[PDB]
Amino acid sequence: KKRQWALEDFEIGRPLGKGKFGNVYLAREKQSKFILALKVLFKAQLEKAGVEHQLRREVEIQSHLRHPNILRLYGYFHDATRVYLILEYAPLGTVYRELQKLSKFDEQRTATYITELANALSYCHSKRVIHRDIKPENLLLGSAGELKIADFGWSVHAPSSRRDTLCGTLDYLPPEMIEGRMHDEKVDLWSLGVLCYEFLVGKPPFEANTYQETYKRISRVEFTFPDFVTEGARDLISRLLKHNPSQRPMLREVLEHPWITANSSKPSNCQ
Ligand SMILES: Nc1ncnc2c1ncn2[C@@H]1O[C@H](COP(=O)(O)OP(=O)(O)O)[C@@H](O)[C@H]1O
Ligand SMILES: [Mg+2]
Ligand SMILES: [Mg+2]
Repeated sequence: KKRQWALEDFEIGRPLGKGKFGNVYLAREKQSKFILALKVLFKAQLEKAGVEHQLRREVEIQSHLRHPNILRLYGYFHDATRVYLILEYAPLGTVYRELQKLSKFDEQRTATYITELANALSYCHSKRVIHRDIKPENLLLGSAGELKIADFGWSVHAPSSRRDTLCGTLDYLPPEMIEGRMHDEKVDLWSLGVLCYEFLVGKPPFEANTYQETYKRISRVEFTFPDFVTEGARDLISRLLKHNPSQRPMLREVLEHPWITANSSKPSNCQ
């Protein structure tokens, strides 16, 4: 802290993206000319939805984490109607957007994102911090195209129970999570498998037309591989998507998986 910011301190720019209770804008600090992102939240909306506490966890957890593959939060401020989170600006956008553009990624790009992701999560887990909402819309890209995990509104310390109502898609969530059961860091490992599959295939493994059917797919762990997915990718993905949390690999096992080391351009680091 030691810098109480206010809106007049920034020149607001173009909309970077859309959030649940406000948008994110590009912005520049008037004095230093530092470019960053401003996440805007409408108080009325936060309170009405009763998620004021997730915003609080997001600020406290993210402002304290320091890792190259984790989006920094510099601070916050608010006015009559709004809260503003000052974030590290991510120039290359979201992985969600990169996936819509390319339809699907090659093994090198996929393996490299998985490595950056695993590294980031390795650092979170060493503090028993579970992200629990790892989705491509929350995976951002730095100036070098490196992956950055953002949106810690669902993060919590492990072990944990689920007190909050789910809202969006169930696609990236493991069984223990969609069932409200107790859970831990292994939740993020399941999500990693879902991402690996979607990066390579172009759509998540349990995708279905309805919430009710997606829920069935996830519970029964019902997924199949298109012919083009290689043996190595199938192996890693099948290891990650295990119904029993304890059967899922440790991040180190993921980082040293032969298929990952063979295709990843960047080095692992859970060291
Ligand atoms: N630091 C950032 N740099 C660039 N774009 C961002 C940044 N933060 C968020 N966005 C964009 O805003 C969208 C929503 O932001 P997010 O922080 O996930 O809000 P919410 O908690 O409502 O989901 C993202 O999916 C992305 O498109
Ligand atoms: Mg988000
Ligand atoms: Mg959020």
